[PDB]
Amino acid sequence: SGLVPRGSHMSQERILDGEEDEINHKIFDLKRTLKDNLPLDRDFIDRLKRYFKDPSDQVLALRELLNEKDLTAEQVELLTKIINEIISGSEKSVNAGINSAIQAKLFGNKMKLEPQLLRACYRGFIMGNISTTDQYIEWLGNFGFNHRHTIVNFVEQSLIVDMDSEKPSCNAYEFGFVLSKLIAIKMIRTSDVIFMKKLESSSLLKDGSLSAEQLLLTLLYIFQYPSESEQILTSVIEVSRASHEDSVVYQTYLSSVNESPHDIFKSESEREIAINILRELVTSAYKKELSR
Repeated sequence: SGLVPRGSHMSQERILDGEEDEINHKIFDLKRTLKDNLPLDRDFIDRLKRYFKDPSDQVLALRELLNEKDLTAEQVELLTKIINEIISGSEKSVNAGINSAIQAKLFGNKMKLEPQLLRACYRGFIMGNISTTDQYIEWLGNFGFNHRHTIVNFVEQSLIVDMDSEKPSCNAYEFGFVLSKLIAIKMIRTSDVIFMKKLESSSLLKDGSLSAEQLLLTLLYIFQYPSESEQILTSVIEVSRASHEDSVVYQTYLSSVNESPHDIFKSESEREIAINILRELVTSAYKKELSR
């Protein structure tokens, strides 16, 4: 570890369902039903699950209830065993939701987004089985154009914290796969940024006829389906022709692909296909334009 005394008190502050007062009552009702007077734990579970549907929140509520200074005695055992039932087979998802709660609140307030949506986001990222491009397309769709870069920062900050937690969502090897996933995502952001600068110098976005988001998606599809670059660019061409010569828009894509991280494509072979097609497009356009 091996010297950080993790941790760890403060469970209630990591609960993302409701309001500080709305959560505070809920925890008291569970303190009132009842560790102080000596009930009775069956269907008390359905009360727990009714107040907090999310397992991360459910676990945090019981950990707070485990703070009561009674501290008798078999009640500890019953509280800790309900914790095991909720967590069992869901360790990853629970631990990720807990470990990223403060970041979700931090970024939630910054992005003007609901924290629990960011919690779902980080869980989805470490537990999903979708590609880097699909993941990027999903975030773009879910959170918006404005939030596309910030969302990857939130995941990175959540990952950092998760790895430093006393109970991380993954083991070393699994975080290794997550780290690789994240760097690949960051490469996509890098081309996203490169691509945006190329559209600026081309001014293909100034008038507002073309949307930066749809243009981005077009570039993302090229990373996925290089052989269909020509078809992918069809709807762009139908609009750009009004003020831009075909070769300008094709060059914008060629150069963006040229100077972007190679690893965004499935392989170098697939990257060559994209470059060869876009060059063929640029070349054909120029010859048609100057002659005549």
